[PDB]
Amino acid sequence: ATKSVLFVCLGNICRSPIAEAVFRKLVTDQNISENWRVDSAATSGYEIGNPPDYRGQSCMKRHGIPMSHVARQITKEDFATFDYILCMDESNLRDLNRKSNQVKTCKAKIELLGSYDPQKQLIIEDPYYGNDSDFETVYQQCVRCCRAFLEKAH
Ligand SMILES: O=C(O)Cc1cccc2ccccc12
Repeated sequence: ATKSVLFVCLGNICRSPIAEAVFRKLVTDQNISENWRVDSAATSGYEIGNPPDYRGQSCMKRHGIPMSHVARQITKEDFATFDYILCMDESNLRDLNRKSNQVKTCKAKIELLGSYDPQKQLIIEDPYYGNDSDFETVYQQCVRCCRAFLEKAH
């Protein structure tokens, strides 16, 4: 059976496209991309249609992680179709839980991506107002969390 994961942040231009790209690389490396549906989306509509933040794209290039994405807003359908919805921070979690209670079918388990970190860094902090080093921190956290999630989901 196909497995599926949706990574979510507020705008779907910084953290969530990086998480999605990291995870897709991990499954592709293990020959199992065809067994996974992997995507990312936004809780809000501010950035719909936009490519990832140029600073995040630069970071991904440096690390050889394939990334190609158009920002989109989460839909009611996503709650019915995804097995996991993994978000970045407490604001995202509060918003997603609100949305989940407005649909009839919520198949998805909604969790913080950082709850999977073996190094126990719960929040993947928003790098929007940060610098290149903050994007690097986000990348490194995503690697740790995505590896652990792939290994064993909650
Ligand atoms: O943000 C809201 O509460 C309304 C709302 C906006 C956009 C997508 C949604 C998906 C599921 C449930 C509600 C949703």
